[PDB]
Amino acid sequence: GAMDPAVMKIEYYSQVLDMEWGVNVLYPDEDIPVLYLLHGMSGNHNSWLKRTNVERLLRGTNLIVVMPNTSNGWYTDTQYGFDYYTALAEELPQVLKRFFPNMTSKREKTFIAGLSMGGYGCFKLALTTNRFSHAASFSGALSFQNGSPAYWRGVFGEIRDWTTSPYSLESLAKKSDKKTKLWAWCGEQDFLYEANNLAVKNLKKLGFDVTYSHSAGTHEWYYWEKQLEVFLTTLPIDFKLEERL
Amino acid sequence: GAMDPAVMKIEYYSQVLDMEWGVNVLYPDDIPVLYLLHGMSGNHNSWLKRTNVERLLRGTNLIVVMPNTSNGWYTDTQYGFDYYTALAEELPQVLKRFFPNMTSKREKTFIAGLSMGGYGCFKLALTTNRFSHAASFSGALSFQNFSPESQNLGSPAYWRGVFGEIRDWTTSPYSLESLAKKSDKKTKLWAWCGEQDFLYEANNLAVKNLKKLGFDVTYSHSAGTHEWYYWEKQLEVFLTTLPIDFKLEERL
Amino acid sequence: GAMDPAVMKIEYYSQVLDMEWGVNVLYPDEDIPVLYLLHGMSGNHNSWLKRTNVERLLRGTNLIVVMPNTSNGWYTDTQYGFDYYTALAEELPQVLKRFFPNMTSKREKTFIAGLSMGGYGCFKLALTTNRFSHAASFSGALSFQNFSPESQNLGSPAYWRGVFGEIRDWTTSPYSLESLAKKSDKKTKLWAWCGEQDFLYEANNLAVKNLKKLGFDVTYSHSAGTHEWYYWEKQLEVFLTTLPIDFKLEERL
Amino acid sequence: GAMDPAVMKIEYYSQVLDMEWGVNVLYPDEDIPVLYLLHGMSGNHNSWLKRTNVERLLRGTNLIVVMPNTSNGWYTDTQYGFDYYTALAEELPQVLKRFFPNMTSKREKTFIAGLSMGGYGCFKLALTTNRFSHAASFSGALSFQNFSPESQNLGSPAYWRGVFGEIRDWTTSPYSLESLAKKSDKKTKLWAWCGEQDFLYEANNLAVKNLKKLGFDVTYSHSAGTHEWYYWEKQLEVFLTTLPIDFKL
Ligand SMILES: [Ca+2]
Ligand SMILES: [Ca+2]
Repeated sequence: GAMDPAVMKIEYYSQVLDMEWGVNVLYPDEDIPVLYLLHGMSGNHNSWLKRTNVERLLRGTNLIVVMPNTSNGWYTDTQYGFDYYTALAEELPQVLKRFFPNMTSKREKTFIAGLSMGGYGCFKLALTTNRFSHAASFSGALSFQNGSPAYWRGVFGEIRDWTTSPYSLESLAKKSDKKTKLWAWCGEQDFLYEANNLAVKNLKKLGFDVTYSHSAGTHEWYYWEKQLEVFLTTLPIDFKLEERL
Repeated sequence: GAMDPAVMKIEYYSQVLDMEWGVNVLYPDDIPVLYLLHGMSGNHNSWLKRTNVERLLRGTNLIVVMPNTSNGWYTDTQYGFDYYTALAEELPQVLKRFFPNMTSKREKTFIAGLSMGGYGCFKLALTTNRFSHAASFSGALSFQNFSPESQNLGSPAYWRGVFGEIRDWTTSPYSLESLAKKSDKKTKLWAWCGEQDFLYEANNLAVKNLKKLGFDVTYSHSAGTHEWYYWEKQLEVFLTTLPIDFKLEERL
Repeated sequence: GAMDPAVMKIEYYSQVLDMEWGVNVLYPDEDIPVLYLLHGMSGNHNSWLKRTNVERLLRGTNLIVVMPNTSNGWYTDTQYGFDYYTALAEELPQVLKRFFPNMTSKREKTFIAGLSMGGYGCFKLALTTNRFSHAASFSGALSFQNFSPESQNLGSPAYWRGVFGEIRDWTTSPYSLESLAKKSDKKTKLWAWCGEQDFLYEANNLAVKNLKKLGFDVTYSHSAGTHEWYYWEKQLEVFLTTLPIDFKLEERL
Repeated sequence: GAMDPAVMKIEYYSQVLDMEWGVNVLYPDEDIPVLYLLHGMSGNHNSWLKRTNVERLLRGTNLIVVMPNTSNGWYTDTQYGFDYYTALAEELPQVLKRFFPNMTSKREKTFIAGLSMGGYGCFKLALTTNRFSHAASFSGALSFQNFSPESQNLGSPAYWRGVFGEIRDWTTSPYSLESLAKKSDKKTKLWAWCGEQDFLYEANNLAVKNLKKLGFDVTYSHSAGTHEWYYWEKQLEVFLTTLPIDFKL
């Protein structure tokens, strides 16, 4: 309907991945603000569309939403020759800006959010690029300090100590100018609650602006959507939630 | 994920419409079937675009079929598009060919719709006698006491395209009351409307008339307007009335 | 692969149609030329992608291709309240300009093409908008003066009345290309092909004759051929070689 | 139109890959024959739909066409934990059989074809499963004994290691079609075409020679052509004429 976002289901060639690849875009209704919205493990670019009311949530909101695909590659340039980090941090923004010149190129209007694996990817991209002003993690896999062996090796190689490896958010934080607002939620009955506690505590000590919340909840889409609703209210976009009598 | 429905987006040729046409189907991980009908301005993508129906169906043994009537009111129109025949007769035949494991039993065959889709839902239930349960969410269930111009909906030519010239709605062949003559009364009818919906009085009237005709109608109403948030909530309630062992997601 | 166009399946709201609606876009891999490519009766915005190799054809070509949907409404503001002409001639270009500012807004680089019902729609939009430099019809339904849908039992009386109302005489009705031509500045290069074994061949001969009499720039070609996708695909290939876009046909040894 | 195949674009969960995954199906519009149609490198389940007139080709043909996705994984259970072979050889057919009970479960009505990487994957599935009666390769990557991907700027050392591990000699490796052929009952008709100007021409010549030596029924053709979709579409047409489906043109 009127005020609902247009939806762009995009098939594009990734030179970085040497693959025909996919992204979804929600386009409002120029310097239009952008939110990158990252899926978790087992997911892809369709996840937020399949698993939440993000479309309804974006009604009347001047915000472009970009949903990338990392296909179980952890937003990482992998050991097996698939450069997912490069494809999504570098190539995708270039591809989209070419299609959509009215999308903002300003940090203060560029945001990121993800759930689980996407929570890790979100914080990683926020810390390494310095191109985002706000970054949100919902039940993120924020630390491995506390699949299959071949699978995990494919992502991270051999890991002795997670926190001191270049893959930890603590280590990636060294690349950050610390000017990104970080936002995190985790359910208190989530298996990743303690990983979130450790990562948040570390990032705060390292001097980062981290707004961490936690409440009753488990590792489920209902909660991640609810927390996206909360995160959107923190953005400079004048968001309004639907009436719910 | 595991237990989530498969989604198939189907491009098929409608011989009835003489059109390339489309439908969406959710297929679970003699399987019951729910036909889920869109409203005005909508199409076969509406329920997927506007609700968490996909997430709602996790772990539930139910095929969901989403047809498209493209603003044609689930009606064989005045302008040569036989949408009723295409969706009531052709689509079920097409899908049965693809999906032989879909039930052919009335007791396992259901339909639901919102607004124009609530009208279409009750029309199909009353005319076919092939459904056991039929639900309307803020349905356009009568035009006797509701005029679309009060809400700047369509135009005189558009309405004439669907229904022709209508002197009196209820006594016309298009009313649910008139269409009810084709019904064996053995379909459970289920309706909700928000008390702040422009269609509240239309629902009140149609429900009273169908009950007076001896239909089994379960009508509920509460705070609410003409919005997707409510239709999604009421689909959730309706699913609990079906013989499908549905359980809602955890919400702490 | 590399050099292949990106494909955009677009779900947008049409205020004109009061509908959730759709279009497909091929976007080359900056004032980029655009071709609007119109489907025929029984088709939709998916037709050219489903029924031809247009995607493979556009490899390495700097041209955006827009495939709209008129859903059997003849690119016409109908008698039953669906304003397909306004939706496609007016609203769609505005919607696309907003999404794609790098798409050209110049007549010199804006083109249109269509098969059958889409050939009619193509010439109609070319004549009435003055926004296109080149317009191509493939086996177009260019006249109903000497063609009747009753010859092949296409549609139904109610269907045709739904599109055009009651017509005494096609050529003198406001729906004819001959009537619609009055809105044209005559600056569009019109291009038409029709197969000699097509039910629409004489309709093409007549429309072409009439438009040339009115002083239009019309290039008309015909050869053995029938009312089939094989021919429409072949003629699209020919049309692309005529456009100011550096098109090169794939190798076929 | 009338007689054209229905198209279903399918999103399903792959337990084997722990992925939301995809396949396309053309369904003719009862024991219906099935063709698995495999994409090449850089492609996916959409490849044959995007790059050919396969839809038009199948008008009036009683054949289901299944297009899987191996996402640059070479139809192989990889060294990095993605079991593409198992997902496509075992899981996908079980998934589709559940949706479509009218699809054949007979070997004599089950066929497979692929281009490039898909030619390799096709012959691999045919040799290993013994569940197909006819298998076709179009410009297939049928051997790496005499072809190095580096010559065409394809992949990277890390990429190839991810698929095949370290390879001292291709033909004697368990990954070669020659080695995979040990699992075959030889009761699958193999069909191959390659362009005489294709960079994979010599790889085809070698694999065909070897499979013939091993006692396989291999129909191999070659003519003018390069590594392009135009040729693969034409050759799919020729392959269809060899199938027990009364294909028309
Ligand atoms: Ca959705
Ligand atoms: Ca295609």
